Order: sequence, then structure tokens, then C-alpha cells
Amino acid sequence: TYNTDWAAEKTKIRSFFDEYYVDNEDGSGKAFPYRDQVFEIARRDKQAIVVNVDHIKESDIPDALELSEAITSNTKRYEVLFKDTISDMIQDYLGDKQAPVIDALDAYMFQRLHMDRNLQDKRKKYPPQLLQRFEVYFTTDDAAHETCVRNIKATEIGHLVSMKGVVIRATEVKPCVEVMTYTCDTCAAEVYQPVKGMQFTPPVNCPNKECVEAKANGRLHMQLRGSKFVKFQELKIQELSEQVPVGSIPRTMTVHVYGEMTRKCNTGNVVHVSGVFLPIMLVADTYLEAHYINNLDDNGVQSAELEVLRRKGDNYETLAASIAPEIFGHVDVKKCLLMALVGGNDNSSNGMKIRGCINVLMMGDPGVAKSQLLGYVNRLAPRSQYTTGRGSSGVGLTAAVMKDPVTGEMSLEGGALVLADGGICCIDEFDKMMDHDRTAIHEVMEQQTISIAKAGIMTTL
Amino acid sequence: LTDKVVPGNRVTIVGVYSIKKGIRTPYLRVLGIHMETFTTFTPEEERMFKTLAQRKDAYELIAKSIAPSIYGSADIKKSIACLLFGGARKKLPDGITRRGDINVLLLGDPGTAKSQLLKFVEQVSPIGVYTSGAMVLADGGVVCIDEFDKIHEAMEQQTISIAKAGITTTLNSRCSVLAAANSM
Amino acid sequence: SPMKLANQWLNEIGVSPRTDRAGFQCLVVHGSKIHALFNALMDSDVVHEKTGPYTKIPPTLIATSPFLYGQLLSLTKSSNIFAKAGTKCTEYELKLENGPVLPHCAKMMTQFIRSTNMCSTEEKPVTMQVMDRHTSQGMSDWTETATNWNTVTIAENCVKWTKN
Amino acid sequence: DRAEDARKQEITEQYLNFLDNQADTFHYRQKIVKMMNDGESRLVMNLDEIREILPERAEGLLTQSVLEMNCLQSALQMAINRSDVQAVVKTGFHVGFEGTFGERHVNPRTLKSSYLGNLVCCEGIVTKCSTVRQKLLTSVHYCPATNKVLEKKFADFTMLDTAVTNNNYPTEDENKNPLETEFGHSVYKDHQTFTIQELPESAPAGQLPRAVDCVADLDLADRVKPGDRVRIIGVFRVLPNKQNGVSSGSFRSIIIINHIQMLSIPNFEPQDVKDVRKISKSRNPFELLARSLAPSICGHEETKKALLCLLLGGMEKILNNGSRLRGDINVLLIGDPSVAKSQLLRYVLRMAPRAITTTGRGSSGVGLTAAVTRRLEAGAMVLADRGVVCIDEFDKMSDIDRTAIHEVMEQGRVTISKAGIHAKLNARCSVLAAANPVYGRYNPFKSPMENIGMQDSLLSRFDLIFVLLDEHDADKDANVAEHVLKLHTYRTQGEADGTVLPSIYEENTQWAGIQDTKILTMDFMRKYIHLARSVQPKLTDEATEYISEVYADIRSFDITKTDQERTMPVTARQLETLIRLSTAIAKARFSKKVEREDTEKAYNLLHFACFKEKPKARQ
DNA sequence: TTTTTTTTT
Ligand SMILES: Nc1ncnc2c1ncn2[C@@H]1O[C@H](COP(=O)(O)OP(=O)(O)NP(=O)(O)O)[C@@H](O)[C@H]1O
Ligand SMILES: Nc1ncnc2c1ncn2[C@@H]1O[C@H](COP(=O)(O)OP(=O)(O)NP(=O)(O)O)[C@@H](O)[C@H]1O
Ligand SMILES: [Mg+2]
Ligand SMILES: [Mg+2]
Ligand SMILES: [Zn+2]
Repeated sequence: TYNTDWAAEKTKIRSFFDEYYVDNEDGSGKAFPYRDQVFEIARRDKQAIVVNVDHIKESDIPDALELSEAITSNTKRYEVLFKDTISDMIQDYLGDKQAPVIDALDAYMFQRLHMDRNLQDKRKKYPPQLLQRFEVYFTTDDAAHETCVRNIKATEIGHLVSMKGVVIRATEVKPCVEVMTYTCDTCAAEVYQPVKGMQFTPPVNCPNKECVEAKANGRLHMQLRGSKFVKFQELKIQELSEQVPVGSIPRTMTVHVYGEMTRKCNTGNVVHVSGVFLPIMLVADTYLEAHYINNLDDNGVQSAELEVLRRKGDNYETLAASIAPEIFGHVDVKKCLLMALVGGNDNSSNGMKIRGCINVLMMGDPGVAKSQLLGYVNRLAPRSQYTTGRGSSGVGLTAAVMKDPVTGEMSLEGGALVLADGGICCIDEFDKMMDHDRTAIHEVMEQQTISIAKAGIMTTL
Repeated sequence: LTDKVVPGNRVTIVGVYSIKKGIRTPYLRVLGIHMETFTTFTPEEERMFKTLAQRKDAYELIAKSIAPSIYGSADIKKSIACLLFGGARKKLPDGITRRGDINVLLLGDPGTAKSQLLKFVEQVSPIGVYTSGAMVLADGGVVCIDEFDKIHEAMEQQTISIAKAGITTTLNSRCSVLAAANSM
Repeated sequence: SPMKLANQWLNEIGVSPRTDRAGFQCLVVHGSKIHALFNALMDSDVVHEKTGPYTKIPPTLIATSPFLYGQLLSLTKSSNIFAKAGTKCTEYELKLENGPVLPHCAKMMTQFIRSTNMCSTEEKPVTMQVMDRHTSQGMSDWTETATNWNTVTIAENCVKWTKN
Repeated sequence: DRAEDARKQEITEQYLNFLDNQADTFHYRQKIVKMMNDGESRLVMNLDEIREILPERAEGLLTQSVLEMNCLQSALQMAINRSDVQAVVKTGFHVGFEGTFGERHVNPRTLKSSYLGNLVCCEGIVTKCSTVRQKLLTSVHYCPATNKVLEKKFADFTMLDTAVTNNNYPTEDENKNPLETEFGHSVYKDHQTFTIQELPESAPAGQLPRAVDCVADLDLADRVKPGDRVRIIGVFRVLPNKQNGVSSGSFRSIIIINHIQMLSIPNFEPQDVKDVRKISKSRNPFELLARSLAPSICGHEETKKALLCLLLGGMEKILNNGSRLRGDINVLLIGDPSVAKSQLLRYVLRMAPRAITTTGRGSSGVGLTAAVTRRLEAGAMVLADRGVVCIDEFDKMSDIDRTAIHEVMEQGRVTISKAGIHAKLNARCSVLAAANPVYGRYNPFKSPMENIGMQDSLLSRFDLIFVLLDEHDADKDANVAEHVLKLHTYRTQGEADGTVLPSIYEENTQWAGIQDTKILTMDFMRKYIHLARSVQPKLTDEATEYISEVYADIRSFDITKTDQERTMPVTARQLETLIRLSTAIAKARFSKKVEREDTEKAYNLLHFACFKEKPKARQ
């Protein structure tokens, strides 16, 4: 009750790449963008393809629905078939030419394949992770695959899952092993070991038959010019507030990110993620292996509605009127908020710096829509934080020293004004903050730095 | 031999002296235990209760019988009898209940055998506690509080509530309270 | 029916719509419609017991004229004498058991009594009783030629029963 | 052995005939059809119903529970295979039980080793929980060297199946080819454990309470949290243990759960729906409900109308740009002592679902909203989300705690930014509060704002404020005393004199004091409010014009004319209070539209709250 | 063990 005829599936996948199209905007013809991206990989202007499964689902191709369902249900296997079909397409495009050498592993592979010269031999001698040097990622937009962190359970292991959330923690990029290469002392043969998961065990004794029969006892030495590494990053992602049940606190999950999807996020961002849910190698621990990430903070192109404004000009009155149109009046206050949303220039004459941004204080009687205006400004600004006078300490505004109980270490943790860097912080109920909490912002509002000297830490942020 | 004893019991035990599986700790495997130590009535008891109820001077007799070693204090002893017996307890069709308990307070000089009166009520009451939490432990009983100059929800609602960092609960218990002060 | 009006009223406001015994009885079938009942009795697992002491044993058939695979059978008979209190009243008892007591049985037994002249002192009557007929209640209601009776007095001049 | 196989075939055949009888008298085939249409994977049976048709199975299902239960689940799978609907679920189908247990209804104290191997039903309070974790059941592997597919199954002592196997994860073929795991084809199950303790009403005095451990899998996981009062049905069993080939003889015991019942609300039938239609079509349903709310408290008619509006509630508006406008209603009572403020709070606590009660005497603002404990910890107003908070002794709270409420009462949010924690929390709820005035007793020679003694920013957040005075007046004193004594002399019609407590209309009404006018039963009140809460009325032009004129009149009215004095601030929030009260009144009519008839009643209630004549001591 | 920091009572 299983299908393992990989050649027919490869035929279906290649037919998708050949026959998906979009009409040209002038009507002059058709673009075949997926095979254009394949040719970009072939000429090495690219490193990854992002495939949309909904395009496969809505393509005008036989068995398209079945292919999309098979991809979604066993995504960890279909990645290999997509890589194989793209490799065959690359060789069909390239012909007898050679792809350019750009890095040391490319130089080693191009030199060694022709040292071997001086397809069965190639595929037996080299593992496919080393023969193929590009990335494949999947995406979905249909609401059938939308879930929370809370809903990902035992039925979702091995499946493609999509969700939306907030990033709590993120590590820096590290080198992660993908394929190790070893060489023997005595007989000068090579061993290739692919690595899966978070552990590997190195072999000790040489396996080559002449060395084994001669009992030459040659050790194996690992070499990092032939070994393959990849960018690795780790995140923790939290539930969004609308997703949580009534009277409940959000949950979190760990995410592993590889390759070109690294460095797309930092702490304090809201993201849309597609990935595969997997265990760690009878009760099991789990994580999410990210396939595609999108910042909703960020997302030469211009919209037509903006093009009309940019051609019109004299936009100042309309821009003032468009800030929170449910609130009646306060035209000059909206103009002040509009200026605070933009600000001036930074000046650095002769080493002396001057702040460029603008600070505004609002006061008024109760019931005059201060909180409504602050909420609209928080939605409008790209990077912004909201705090109240009672709910914040002078350490939660600036930065904190955290004592890890597991290790005993000390570290720094950035507060709201650090997370809002380059943007806007809104402070409600400003008169009800304590004096010894309020006096922390004196350095930030004029020098735009936070400087700390505590325990075993001394830095500037 | 399981569930035969409770902490505080005085016992004599016959058993085998064993070492637990070059140094071992000992234990005793028990072969025999020997212990060194309401709500039901007879027709004789019912007739005795009804004879006292049939007497005309029964209320005055009970008030006299409260604490005979301590002189005088006739109206205070009558009040303590009212505290012991209590009123009726009611629940109307809308669900709002009406209390049956009665509460009494004593003021003045710190002497004149106040603590001995509280100890007498502690001995006589079907359930009760004496003390200087403690408020919870007397469902259907009587609590005597000495040195009261050392809760409004507890007295009226028969419940206290809390909401501090990381906890919110309510503790509910029904009782009458007798309080002695030396003087809100 | 008002329940449909209630569901309609809930849907019209927009409130969510998710917010016979008659004891034991008999039945009568006339004419051409009998053939459906014949096929039903042929088919159903309702009448063919799949669990119990009568596992896979088909229903019983009974008749008073021979048929293929029919076996001829007879009721068990016995009798007793009772005497009491020095009276004239010695009593003589006859029993028939262990099968269906079909309607012809009582008719022939009346003739046995009247032929053997036990009625000759009609001032001393003879009585007859048939039991457990309530399990087949209804079989005598469809016509004026039948009757429900349970206990019967026989004389030579008449046969009597209660109003029932 | 072959006799055991024949007996198991007989038992499975008996259960299959019960499940798939040709004309099903117990309708379990239709329940199977419902189960497969809904995508669920276990079927609930009445043991009392099995007891009638197969008593020799039912009583044996308690003593010899394991074999009988395995046979029953096999019969369920065959009954499913006879359907024209397909078996989508990769885990098997399961059975839970309900009914009469008798001997095997137990507590954690009375579960002892005589019961091992039997089916039992137990009661208690959840005290711990593990997080849900996934557990391997079968593994599927592909052999790339040969194009064959290998499979393996796993078993454990905590599973009902007694069978055991090697439990080694396969890595190589029999021909020592390597293997690749198929994660999309391997099978896992959700798994959780918890513990239950004796109920505090049953544990004997002085001793510590006893406790029992529990295992739950599949759809039974993620159903409980600490503090839940539960009744749990499962098999009581024992688990051996080993260390270096030496075994201590003391083994551990668990309950393997089949079914869970919660002990800690609405119910309907078409007769009840007919009666709801009739009472809604009557002449003045809002006045009838307001009179019927709390009959054993004399007076307080306008406050009862306000509390009914609180229980119904307004409409939230979420606009096209994500902006939000508040729907909840907030009510404050200030007044003299012994005027039934706390009594009305306890009554609303009974009537409202999702309700919490606290006092300002013993509440911190941190515990009232949210706490850092490092972790984040919910407070009372977060726990009461889409619900009601009752706060007593509100004047005894500190202002440092009061200033923490200002965000919650308007925006419906709690925001925290302290060491290592930055989070929003939803706290959309209605506040009902009671207090005493500044001097402990109302001073008639000072103004109502002076007697209330709270700032305008806090006073503006209450939709309605009621000042309650205990005026000496011989007529009112006589009437109130007569009502109280009439409620105290009452006894039920079918009750003997020596006893002690250990349809639509009411029938005995001497306790209620109201002489002739009818009163609705509290159960009917609960049902009516439950249905009427879901009505979603819209506004109209006559209502809009009336509200807009009336708001300007209220703001521009001057009090030096009439010898009255102002009880509230008047801001733009009170306009929204008019809108909220209009929608709440329109809900009680089961109306789809808000009209002038609703807005006039809303204005009369608000104008009662806003102004008060000077006290007789000053006049 | 002793030391240093930030939230809570
Ligand atoms: N001019 C206005 N236009 C529209 N809505 C208004 C206006 N003035 C007040 N409101 C409403 O008044 C309510 C209270 O708004 P809010 O922003 O909390 O006032 P505030 O200035 O923050 N008062 P406070 O926070 O106690 O100092 C909201 O529902 C607003 O929609
Ligand atoms: N019609 C009535 N009006 C007023 N009080 C009544 C009435 N009927 C009964 N009572 C009694 O009066 C008391 C009501 O006061 P209660 O609610 O307990 O405290 P409170 O009103 O909040 N005063 P306080 O807590 O000291 O501020 C109870 O003992 C009631 O039984
Ligand atoms: Mg505000
Ligand atoms: Mg009170
Ligand atoms: Zn070698």
C-alpha cells in the first residue's frame, strides 16, 4: 500500500516545471519563471528555489492535486526528488560546458572529478549532498494548513505545516556539519560520511579493501577542505495574541533554520513560517524545521494608489486627515504626530553628535482619545513598542542583567527602548510612573545610548 | 496489620529484629500490635433530654451550669448559652442564604478568668478551638479567640479571599466566634 | 407543528438552531398484502436467533393436517385423585401438557366428557381451564365467530363461561 | 489453547451481534455513523445497557476486564468494516464506558491491592500534570538498496495490550543494507500522565490525603489542568521494576484511563423554547426580568435594572482598520453600611457564568492583573476574560493597586515589560464594585464627589454609579422591617416544622413581599438570559437622533436651577454608555433593531444615576 | 557554601 516508483514522480515534477507559466504584462508572450530560476542556479546567480504548492495545486496539469497532496503528506522525501529533477534539468541546460568554480569546495570537486577521469562511478563514489549544491524550499497560502503552536500534535509529524507568530529568542549563525570527508594515511583513499540530525560518530579504521587485506592499520584523518558546512540558526517562536484561547497564556516552540533563510529575523519581529514537524532521535522530543520565513514588519516596486499621490503632490492636509479618521478634530495634533513619525537629520559636526528625532508629550482631560491615537500610531509605525507607566520597571525600559540558573552565567537582556531601536516607543499613563523609574530615560532621550556597569558586565547599547 | 494505627498512638509491638538489605540499618517486621488506649442515642437519653426540656427552669439551669467555678456573670453566661445553641439557618428560593451563627465580644480589664471561660466553652462545645489559618478549622463549630487586640469577610460572608502574586483562592467555613479583648 | 415554528423563529433572529410506545399490540393483514409478510418471515435475522439457547434454530411450524417433514406428536397426559375433610368431595384431576393446546382439543374433549356421561348429576358440574393464552392476544378479535375465554363449565344441556 | 481461541471467537461474535444487530434497539450503529462522520475514534457505551442484553458479558467485563475489552474492540473494528464509510484513522478505534459500578466505585484511599486487574471508577482533584508528549507506535522504513519497505511495531507495559517485543529501533536490513525512516508513514500517539488526590470533603481529619497516578493517551490527552474535580474510569494495574538483575518486591501502580467525566451548564427542550417565545412576546419583558432578578431584597429597583443590563452586555465593534470599541459595562455601588451591597455581589456571582470574586483588602494590583514569578503568572482579571469580576471593599484598595486597573477597564489588555518578559494579555471583562464612602458613613453636608473621594479618570471608567443612603424615615423603616420578618417566618409547603438544613412562574411568594405581581423562576431566568445574550441588534436613525440630542442636553444642563447636585462626571464615555444600554435593552426584547423605545429607557436609567436631590439634613 | 540582582510583599 505504498508507492516507490520514483521515476514516474520525477516525470510529473519535471512536467510541472516545464508547463507552469504567467502571461507577460504587455501580452507579448509567456514567462516560465521556475525554469528561469533553474537556469539562474545553473549559471550560479542563485542558491535556492522557493516553490509554492498552491501553484502546483491550481496548475492545468494531470495528477496535479495528487502531486500536491503527496508533497504535503511526505515533504521530507519529496525534497530529494525535487533536487534530483532540478539536477537533471541543470545538466540538460548546461550540456558539455562546466559551471564556474567560486569556492574551495567547487575547486576541490572540479579538480577531483577530472583526477578521477585521469555516471555509475560518480554516483557510487560521491554522495548526492556533495554532488548537488543548492537548496529547495516549499510554501503554502491556503488556510487548510494554518495552525497555531498549540495545535501541532502527533498527526503532524512528517507533514508540511504553516503558522504565524512572534520571535522571542534567536541565536547567531554557526557552522553546521553536513558531510565529513576523511583520508587514509597509508593507502590514500577517501571516506565520505553524510550527517543527519544533531550527532555523528566518526569511523576509526580504514575500510578500503587493499588496506584491510594488507593489514596496514592506516588511520583516518578528517579534512575540512572537502567537508561541507552550512549556515545554521535557532529560534524560539511564540503564539500570537489572537490565537490564544480565552483566559490563557501563549505557548512557544523551537525552530531550526538553515542556509539562505538565516539572518531574516531578530528579536521583536512577527513572522509567517512554513516548515516540517519532526522528532529528535519511546517518548520523543520535537522541533520545527523551517522551510520559509517572512517578516510582516517588512512586507523599487510601488503601488498604483501611491503613484497617484506621488504624482499629485500637496499631500500634507490629506496625510494629516488620514491619521485615525474615526477620531474627530485634533488636526494640529495629528500634524505633530505626522512630524514625529518622520523626524529630522542626524548631525555629526567635528565629532559632536546631535539627535535628529522629535519628542512629543500629550496631556489632556479624561475621555479625549489619547490612547486611541497612541494605538493607531503603534499600528502605523514599522518598528514600535507600547508600554504603560504601571506595567514597566526602569530595567524593563532600558536593559537587564539576567542570571542563568542552569549555568550560573550573567548576561544582558534588552528592554523596550532597545527593541524599538530605529523606531518609536509609546508610553501611556506617563504621570503615574515612579521617579526612580522615570529618570532612566534621561540618557536615551538626548544621547541615544544606554551604558551599564554591573556585576561582571560593562557595555554600551 | 495495615491501617491499624495513627500518629500519636501508644503501642506495644511483637516482631522480628532484622537488618535491612559491612554496615546495615535495622528495622522491625511486625507480628503483633497492642494498643495502649456521638450522633447516636438511647431511649433513656432521649427521655433525659425531654425531661430537661419539659422543666420550666431549663434555660436558667443551663446558664447556671456554665462555668460554676467562676462567680456571678449571669447575663454573660446566658449569652454564651445563646452562642452555643445558635439560630436557624435558611435558604430562600432565589438562593440567598441567611446565617444561623451568633458572635459575642468581651472587653475590659485583662483579669477575671476570661481565659478560663474560653477553655470551658472549648471543652463543652461539640467542635471547637482555643487560640490567641486558625479561622478555617471549625466547620459547624466554635472558636475562642483570646488577646483579640492583636477578617470582616470571614465574619460576614463565612469566607476569606486572596489575590496576591500567583494565587487566588477562597476558603469557606461556617462557625460561631467568642472573642476576648483587653481594650477597631 | 410548533417546533418547526420555534426553529424558524430562532433562525430568523439568528440564534443557533443547535440550542410511539403503546405497549404490546397485535396487527392484521388483508388480501394481497400477505405476500410481503411471507417474504419478511423468510428473510429477517430478527426472527432467526443468532445468540442464545436457540442459536441458528429456525421458527416452529404447527398444523392439524400433514405436510412434508412434519412429525406427528402427542401431548403428555396424567391424572390425580384428591380426598379431603371426610366430605363427599373427592376430586379427580386430568392434565394435558408439553405442547400447544390447539382449538380443536377443547372441542373434542367436550365430546369425551359428554359421551362418558359425567354430567348425569348436572348439580355437580365439571370444569375446564386453559392457560397462557394472553401471549397470543388478538387472534379472536377479527370476527364474530370467535370469543376470548379462559375457564369453562360443561353440562349436557349447556356450556358456560364468564363475561371476561 | 484452541479452546481459548474458540472462546475468544464466541465472545467477539456476541459483541459484534450486539453492535451490528439487524434492527438496532440501542442505536450504536447510528452512533458509529455519527463517529465516522465527525472523525472521532472512540465510542462511549452504557455498561447498564450491556448488562440487560448480555449480563454474563457485563459482569465478566469487570472481573476479567482485559480479555473482554480486547474482544469488544475487535468486534467494533469488524462492525466498522461492514460499513460503506472508509476507515481514515491510522490509529485503531476504541471504547469508553459509563453506568453503574457499585463495588468498584472507589477513592484514592480505598483503592487497594484487592482491585488489581479490575475495571474501576474513581473520584478526585487533579494536582499535577505533565506536558503532552509524543510516543512512537509503529515505524516504517525504506530500503534503498532493494526497493523494499520494512515495518515494525512497538509495545509497552502502560498499554492495555499484554504483548511485548524487543523494542529496538531498526537500522539495517537482514542483508545488512542500511535503512531510511519514513516520517510521513510512521505512527505516533499523544501521551500524558497526571495524579489525583482525595476530595477535601471526604478525607478524614488530621491525616494527610492520599493520591493515585494516571496515564492517558490519544484523544484523552490535553483535557485536564490542576484543580479540576474529575471522575475517571479505567483499569487498575501494577508495574514491575529492575536494577542490575536485582528486584525490590515493591512495585508501582497506575490507572490506565478509558473515560473522563468533568464534575465542575445550559439545557433546553422545545417546550422551554416555546415559553421563551411567549415571554419575549409579552408586554414588558425587561421590567418582568428586572423585578424577578433578586426578590428577597426589598427596593433597589433601578440597580436591579442596571445589573440585568450588566448580565446581558453590549456589542463590541472591530473596525476595518483593526480599531476596537469597548462592549462591556462597568457598575459601582457606594453607600452606607447594611444596605445589601455584598449580598447583590454574591447574587451576581451565582447568576453569571465565568465569574470571579475578590476584595480590595487583600489584593495587590500585581495579583489582580498579572505577576512575574522566571515566568509570567495570570491574575484574577486575566482569568475572568470574557466574564465578570466582583470586587468588594473597593475603597480599602491602595491607589498604587488602583492605577493598575485603568488599562484593563478601557482597553481590555494587560501589558507587562519587566526583566526578561514582554507580553500582552487579553483581559476583556466587566467590573462590578462595592465600596463605603470616605468618612465610613455618608456626610450630607459635603458634596457627592467629596464623599466618594476618587479621581475623575477612575470615576469616568464606570458606566453607572449608584449612591445608596440609609435614611431614617418611619414609613420606609416599617416597610423594610415587615419585609425582613416576613422572609424570616417562611417555611416550604411540604415541610415539617422540626426540620433543619444540613414551571415558569413562582407559586409561593410570601417571602418575596411583592403582593400580587408574578415572578419568574431562577432556572427560567438562567435559560432566558443564555438565549438572549446571543442576539446581535443594529442601530437605527430615530435612535441615533434621540441619543445625539439627549447627550448635548445632559452636558448642558445646569444644576443651580433645581437644587440638585451632580453625582458623576460627564465625558464622551457616557455617550457610549447610552449606546451600550440601548443595545442591552434591545437584546431582552429579542429584537434585531435598536429603537426609540430602547433609547428612552436607557436615558431614564442614566438620568437617574447622574443627578441626586440634596439630603434632608441639608434641606 | 557565598555573592549580586530585580520583583514581590
Ligand atoms: N473626539 C473623539 N472622537 C471619537 N471618540 C472619542 C473622542 N473623544 C473620546 N472618544 C472615545 O472616548 C473613549 C476613551 O478614549 P481614551 O483614549 O481612553 O481617552 P483618554 O484620553 O485616554 N482618557 P484617559 O486615558 O483616562 O486619560 C474611547 O472609546 C474613544 O473612542
Ligand atoms: N431589604 C433589605 N435591605 C437592606 N438590608 C437587608 C434587607 N433584607 C435583608 N437585609 C440584611 O442586611 C444585610 C445586608 O448587608 P451586607 O450585604 O451583608 O453588607 P453591606 O451591605 O455590603 N454593608 P458593608 O459590607 O458593612 O459595607 C444582611 O444581613 C441582610 O440579610
Ligand atoms: Mg489613555
Ligand atoms: Mg458588605
Ligand atoms: Zn587505508
